Amino acid sequence: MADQLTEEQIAEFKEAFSLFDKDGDGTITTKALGTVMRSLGQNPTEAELQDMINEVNGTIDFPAFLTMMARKMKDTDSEEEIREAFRVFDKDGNGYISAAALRHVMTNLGEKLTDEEVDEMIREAGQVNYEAFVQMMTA
Amino acid sequence: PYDTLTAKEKARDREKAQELLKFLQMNGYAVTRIEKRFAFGFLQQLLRWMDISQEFIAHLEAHEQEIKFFAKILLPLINQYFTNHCLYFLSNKEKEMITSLFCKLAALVRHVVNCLHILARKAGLRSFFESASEDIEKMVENLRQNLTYTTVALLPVLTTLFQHIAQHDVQVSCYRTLCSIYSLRPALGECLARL
Amino acid sequence: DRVRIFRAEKSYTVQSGRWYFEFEAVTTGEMRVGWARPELRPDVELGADELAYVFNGHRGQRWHLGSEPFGRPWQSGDVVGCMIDLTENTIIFTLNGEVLMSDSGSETAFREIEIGDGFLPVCSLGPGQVGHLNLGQDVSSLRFFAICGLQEGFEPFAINMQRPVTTWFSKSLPQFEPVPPEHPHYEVARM
Amino acid sequence: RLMADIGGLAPHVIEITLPMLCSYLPRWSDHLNSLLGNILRIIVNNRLAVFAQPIVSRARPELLHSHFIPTIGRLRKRAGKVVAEEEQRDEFSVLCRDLYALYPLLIRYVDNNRAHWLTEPNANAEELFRMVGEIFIYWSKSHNFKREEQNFVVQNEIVATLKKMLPIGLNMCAPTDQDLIMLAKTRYALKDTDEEVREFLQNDPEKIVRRVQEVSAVLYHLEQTEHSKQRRRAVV
Amino acid sequence: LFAGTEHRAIMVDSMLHTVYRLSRGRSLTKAQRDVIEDCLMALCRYIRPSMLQHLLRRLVFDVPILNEFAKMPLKLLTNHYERCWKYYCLPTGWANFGVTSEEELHLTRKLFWGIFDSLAHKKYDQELYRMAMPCLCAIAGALPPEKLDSFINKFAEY
Repeated sequence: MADQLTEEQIAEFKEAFSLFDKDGDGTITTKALGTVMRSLGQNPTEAELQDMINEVNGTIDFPAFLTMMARKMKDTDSEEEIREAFRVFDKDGNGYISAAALRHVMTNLGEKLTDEEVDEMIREAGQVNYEAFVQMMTA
Repeated sequence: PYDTLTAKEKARDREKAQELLKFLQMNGYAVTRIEKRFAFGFLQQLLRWMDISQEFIAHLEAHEQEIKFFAKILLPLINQYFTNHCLYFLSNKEKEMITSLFCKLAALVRHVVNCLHILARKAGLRSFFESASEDIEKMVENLRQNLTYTTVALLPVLTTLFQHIAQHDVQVSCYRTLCSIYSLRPALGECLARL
Repeated sequence: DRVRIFRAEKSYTVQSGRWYFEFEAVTTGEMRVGWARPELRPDVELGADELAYVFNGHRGQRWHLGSEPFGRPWQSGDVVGCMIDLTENTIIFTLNGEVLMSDSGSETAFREIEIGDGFLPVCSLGPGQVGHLNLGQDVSSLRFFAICGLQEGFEPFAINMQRPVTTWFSKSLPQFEPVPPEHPHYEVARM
Repeated sequence: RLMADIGGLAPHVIEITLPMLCSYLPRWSDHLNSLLGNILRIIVNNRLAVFAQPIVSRARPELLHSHFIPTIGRLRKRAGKVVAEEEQRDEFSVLCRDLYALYPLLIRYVDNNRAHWLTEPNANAEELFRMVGEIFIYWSKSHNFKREEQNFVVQNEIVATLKKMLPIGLNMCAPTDQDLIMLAKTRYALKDTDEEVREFLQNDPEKIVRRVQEVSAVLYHLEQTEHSKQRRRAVV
Repeated sequence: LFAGTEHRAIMVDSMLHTVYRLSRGRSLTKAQRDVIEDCLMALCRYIRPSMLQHLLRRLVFDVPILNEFAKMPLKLLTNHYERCWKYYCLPTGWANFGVTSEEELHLTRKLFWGIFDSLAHKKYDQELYRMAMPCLCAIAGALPPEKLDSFINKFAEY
C-alpha cells in the first residue's frame, strides 16, 4: 500500500517532492528526486536509484515518488515483522519457548488457528528456539 | 601471481626460458645469480603468535586491535587444528611448538577458556605441577579471586595430565600434590582421581 | 591368486526364518563372513557389490556396496558367527560369543534389507588362510551357540538335515562361457 | 585398610572417602572386589549417585553375585514401595524422580555385572534377572515413574532401564514348548490374572507357571515399549 | 542435477568461473548480488572440487587480498571445505573421488597462509570475526656486452 509510511513521514516526503518539483507541475526529474531523497536522509546508491526508478519526459511525479518509496517502506515493515518474530521468544528472556509457551503464544495470536493448526505449525518447525520460531514464521 | 598462475600459462614462458638457457649453454655462457614443510611453517607461525600474545598480555598488564584480532582468530584456528589432527600430533618442530604453546598458556593462566581447554586436551611440567600445588595450598589456607582462577586452570591442567598419563622432577611435584590433596569438595576428589 | 569364494548350493536358499552359523578362524587373516544373494558373481570381490553382506575379519569393517568400519578384528583361534532375523531385516554379527557394537553403538551391522530372492551363507579365505566352517549340523559342534543365540530363538542352518550341506567353491581355473546378452561393455551382432 | 574402615563407617565424610577410593581404584583381585562391594553397599545405604560410581572397572563376578543380589533385592523393594506410594502428587513425582536418578548407578552396575557374568547364568544370576524384570515391569506400569525417570535423566545430562533389563530377560530360561508362556502373554494382553497360565500349564508346576507368566509379562511390556503463508503473515 | 558433472566438466567450470566474475562486477544491485552469491555457493557445494579447479584457482589467486564482495569467497571456501573435507585433508581422499591434485593442494595451502596472515595483520572487526575466522578455522582443520650481443644475435638466428 502507498500509505505504509506514517503521517509525519508522508508529510515529509510530500514536502521534499514539492521542494524538488518547484515548478508546480508535480513532475520531478530523477536528479531532483535523488537530491530530495538525499536531503531527507534517504540517500540511495546509483544502482538503487535506477532500480527504484525502474520499479516505479524523464521526470517522476510526486505520486510516483510515493509509490517508489512504498517499496522501501514495505521492506522496512517486513524487516520489523521478522525482528518481532525472532524476538517473540526472547521477550520472556529465556530465548527458547517451550511447547506450552508456544501453544500459549499461538492461542494469544488468534489468527484463526486451532489445535490441529498449532500442531501442524509445531511439526513443520520440545522447546522452540527463537531462531527456529523466526524461521517457521518466515516459511 | 607466479604460484596463482595456471600451469600452462607459466609453462609457456618456462619453456621459453629453458630454450634461452639451452642456447646459452650451447654458446658456453654460464649464468649464475611439502606437507612436512607446511606443518613446520605452521608450527613456527603458532610459536610466533604465542610470543606475540604473551607480549600483548604483558603490555595490557601495565596495535591493540591487531593483537585482539590475532588472539580471536589463531586461538579458534589452533583449537580446530588440534581437534582435527590430535592423532597426527600424537603419532620435532611440532612437538617444540606444542610445548611452547603449553608454556605460554601456563604463563597466561598464572598471570579464552575454550581455547585453553582445547590446548590442554620435563622441567616445565614439574614447574607447572609445583605451581598448581602451591596455588591449591594457598586456596585451601584462604578458605579456612586469583585462587578460583588458579583452581580452574589446574582442573584443565589435571585433565591434561590425566590424558597424557593415559597416552603414555615431575614425580616429586606429583607426589607433593597428592600428599596435599590427601591432607586436605567433589571437584577436589575428581581432580585427585584424575591425577 | 584371488580369494576362493565358498557358498552353499542354490537349493539351500532361505527366504524366511532365523538362521545362525559359526565360522572358526584357524589362521588369522582377512575373512569375509556373512551371507550373499543367490546371484553371486565370483569375478567381483566379496561385498564389493550390493549383492553381498559380509564383515572383514582383519580390518574390522563391514562390506556392502563399499567399506564401512564395524566391530573389532579377532585373532587366531577365535571363532566368528552371524545370526540373522528376517522378520526385522536386521544383520547382527557375533565374535567370540559377544555381539559387536557399531560406531553408534547399534548391535546390528546392517538393517532394513529386502528379502529379494533369498540369502545363503558365503565364506572367503585369503592366500594361505585356513579356517573351519560349521553350519550347525551337530548341536554339540556349535560351542558358542549356547552362549549367544540359544535363548534368542535363533537356530542353526542344519537343524534337521540328515545329510551334510553341499557347498560350491570358486574354481580358479578359467572356463569358457557364452556371451551375456546384456554385457555392460561388450556386444556382439550377427549380421 | 581404608576401604574396610569406609565400609564399616557406612554420610558427611562420604565425600572424603570417595576421593581415596577413586584414587585407589585408578591405580589398580580379591581386594578390588571387596572394595567395589563396600562402595556398592555404601551407595545403597545412602550428584551423590554420580560421584559414588564415576567409572566401572569390576572384574570379579563372585563378589558381584554375593553383594549385588541383596542390593538388587533392596532396589526392587524400594521401587515397589515407591509404586505403592504413588498409587495411594508433586511429592510422589519428586520422590520417584529422586529414586530414578539414584538408580542410574545401580542400573549401570547391574548391567556390567550381567555382561561379565553372562557366560555362567547361575541361580543368583537368574534371581537378579527376575528382580530386574519385575522392577522394569513395575516402572513401565506407571507412566508417572517413566516421566520422572526421563526428567531426572534430562536434569543429570525408563528407556535405558528397559534396554538394560532386555538382556536379563533374554538370558532367562523358559520352557521349550512355551505354550503356557504364550497363554500368559495372551492373558496379559487382555489384562487377565495368572489363573489362565496355570490352567494352560495343567492342560514344581506352580513355580514353572509363575515364571512363565512373569516372562510373558516382561515380553509384553518390552513389546509395548518398543511399539499457509497467510497465517504466517497474520501472525507476524 | 548439475552436481558431479563429468561429461562437460570444462563447460561447467568455465560457466562457474564466469559467474564468479559476474558476482564481482561493479554494476549490480544488492538483491542481484545476493542472489548471484547464493547461486554460486549452491553450485560450488553441489559441483565437485575437481570439476571446479579452474574456478577454484581464480578464487584462491587473490582471496585474502580482495576486499570487495568478500562474503562470496569465504562462503565458497567454507562450502567446498565442508562438502569435500577428506577429499583434500585426508591423504587417501574420498572413497569415490579419491585424492586431490598436488598443485591444487599447494594453491589451497598458499591461500590459507595468506588468509590467516591477513587476519592476524588486520584489526579486530565483528564482520571479520564472523566471516573470515570460520573460514580460517576450517582451513586449519583441513590441515592433516659484445659477447652478449653476439649471443643475442645467435639466439635470434636460432
